[PDB]
Amino acid sequence: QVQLQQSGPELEKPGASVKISCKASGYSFTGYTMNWVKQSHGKSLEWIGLITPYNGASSYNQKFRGKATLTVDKSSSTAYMDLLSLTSEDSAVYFCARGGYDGRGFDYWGSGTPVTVSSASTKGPSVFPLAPSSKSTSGGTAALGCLVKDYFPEPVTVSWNSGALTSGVHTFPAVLQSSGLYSLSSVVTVPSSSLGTQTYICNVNHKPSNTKVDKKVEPK
Amino acid sequence: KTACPSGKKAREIDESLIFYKKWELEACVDAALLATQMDRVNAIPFTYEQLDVLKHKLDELYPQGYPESVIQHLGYLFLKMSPEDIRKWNVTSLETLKALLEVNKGHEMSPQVATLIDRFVKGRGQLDKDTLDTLTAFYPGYLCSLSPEELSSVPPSSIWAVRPQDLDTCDPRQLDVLYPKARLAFQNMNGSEYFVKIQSFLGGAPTEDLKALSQQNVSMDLATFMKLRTDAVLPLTVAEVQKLLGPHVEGLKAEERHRPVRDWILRQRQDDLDTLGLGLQGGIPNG
Amino acid sequence: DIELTQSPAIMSASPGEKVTMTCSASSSVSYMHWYQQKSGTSPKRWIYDTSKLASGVPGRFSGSGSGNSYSLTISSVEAEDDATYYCQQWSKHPLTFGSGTKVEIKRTVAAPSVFIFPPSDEQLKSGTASVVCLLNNFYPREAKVQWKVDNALQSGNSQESVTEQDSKDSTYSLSSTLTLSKADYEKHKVYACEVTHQGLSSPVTKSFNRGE
Ligand SMILES: *[C@@H]1O[C@H](CO)[C@@H](O[C@@H]2O[C@H](CO)[C@@H](O)[C@H](O)[C@H]2NC(C)=O)[C@H](O)[C@H]1NC(C)=O
Repeated sequence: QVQLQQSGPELEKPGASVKISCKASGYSFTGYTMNWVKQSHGKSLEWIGLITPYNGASSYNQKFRGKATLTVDKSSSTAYMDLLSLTSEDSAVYFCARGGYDGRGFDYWGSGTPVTVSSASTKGPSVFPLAPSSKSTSGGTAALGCLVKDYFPEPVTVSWNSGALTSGVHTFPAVLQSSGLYSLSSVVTVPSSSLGTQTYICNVNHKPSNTKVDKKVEPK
Repeated sequence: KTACPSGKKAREIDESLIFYKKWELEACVDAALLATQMDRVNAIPFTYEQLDVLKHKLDELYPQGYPESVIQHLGYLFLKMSPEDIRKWNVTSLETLKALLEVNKGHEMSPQVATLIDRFVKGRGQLDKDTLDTLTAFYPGYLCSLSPEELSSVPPSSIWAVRPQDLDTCDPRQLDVLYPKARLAFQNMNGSEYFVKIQSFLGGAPTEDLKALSQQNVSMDLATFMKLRTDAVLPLTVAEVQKLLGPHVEGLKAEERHRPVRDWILRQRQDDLDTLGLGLQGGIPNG
Repeated sequence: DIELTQSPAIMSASPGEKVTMTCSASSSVSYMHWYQQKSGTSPKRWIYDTSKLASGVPGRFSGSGSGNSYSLTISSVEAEDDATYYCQQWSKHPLTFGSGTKVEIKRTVAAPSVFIFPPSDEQLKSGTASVVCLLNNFYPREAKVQWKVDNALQSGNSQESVTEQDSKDSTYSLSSTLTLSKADYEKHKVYACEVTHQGLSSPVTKSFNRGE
């Protein structure tokens, strides 16, 4: 299959630079164009530039000249974008995407690399249990959850029961506190009749700080 | 849709044309403009498909073959070229050749490159010293990749491009074709110079030149002696081998069961092989 | 640069309705592309070359237009089509995207399921306290949470977060977290969240006594 595997989340201090990657798989990327797109949270999409690997040629949106440099390693079928003189406005999600055959748009997109530009140090989260009680019960349905508090930077990956539990789950957007740290919540509604037998574990992952936690939530 | 959309006719070959579809390029870009500004295409991110349209237009323009003005800037279009088209080319500048050989550098010689080399040498009338330097630089085993018949058409003047390692792949036939040419190229030199130049070719030398070198205090490296023709070292005397190897006569016993040395020993008398004082053995018993 | 303006910026369509969104360009564009993006996901190619549907796109989607005006039409909107649609012009360098048209699904009113979670013992051991108030599966999106400690109306110590439209129910969920120090949290007794919503005849309240 066609797959564009992007690098992981990134944190860098202002004035620095970063280099994010895009491994292409399933096709000979030497003939196609590799485009890069920027999306700031809550904003629209913005084209950065494109590169052809056979000659490494590059064409840039004049806005992003001197800010993004596109390179390619044909050996590993990989494309690289180097972001330079990082500011706060450069904080966003960067996609790679393949161009169509005859200019038919971007037909295969990457997954998105988050890039955060801040002078704040990375900090791992604290995972606390939101236990089910009578005040969490309302008609044979209970609500259990996890609180991922005090972490930086984004993103954080929350799952339940190693992915087997998905129905009734709500992982809310993270909110930034006055301390400069994020905190998010993840809840799930379940039958009250199962709380005595069914084990509920939330699996949290913060890659920027190499933090993987599995927290069992228990009643009372 | 033969017509070019309004306001889309290309007055210049720039990057703005990468978002033109194939038909838009065919309809909106004149071939002569492309021919004049070919030098810019290799820096633009054109897809293989758009470059195919461009090459089609270049063909439209030049049905008798491209001029070297366009061939120097072909860049990665030289790969979409057919040998038939290249056989109609007139490439003269060594820099054009260097630019086209750099497109597929590293990989094995493609048919396009073989045809380009053939046309280049047939245009120059010979394989020059500079041309051979270029070819060996890009393809190291080029010299020894030629048959003893092709290798015979090399002028002696170009032997100054053949470095020693460029013969470490040549078979005795090729070495025998080359030794006369190097003998002519390095002829008119004096003494140690002649040897410093012809040492790497002596693997195709006859017995007469070997005796002539023996009679001129050459001090031949024994490792060079091991590369000589077996059939050419047999007719030599112990005195001749001695004068040739000079102080390197010591290493003879170390190489006593090897290609030329053992075959020479077996054809000599022990009474004369013992004249060296090295302990050689295997000589024709006295009597 | 061609500036692409999308309209409407936000669309609310009941399932079964035919809807149409438009992309207006500052200059003529030879072709246009339409991508669908659902929150927390990479954009997906929906329509290319103005009107061709990409592999896997339902037939109820269509794209058309020319010159300065292009459009994307959904014949029968279905709950699985809530998302933001972006247009992209493939005419003049540089490439440019539209501001997007976000499509929400209309549905019957649904009152929230309210729950309250006191601070865990682990967090209190850490030195802070976080009281969570969960509003589960409701519609419309507008709801008002209000914290009250010993009947004292609170302000400035709470933070809210709303989810996106569920794929199954077309409902939203909200969570309000009230954070305090262990000292401030231990100074009081009653902690309640009062919820006001269109689907509630009068404010609901879920509360707890610290300790009990
Ligand atoms: C390469 O050179 C040959 C010979 O000069 C060109 O063919 C000649 O073309 C001229 C007219 O341009 C004729 O008058 C000659 O009779 C031709 N000679 C031969 C042997 O064909 C050929 O066109 C050149 N190829 C290019 C420029 O691509």
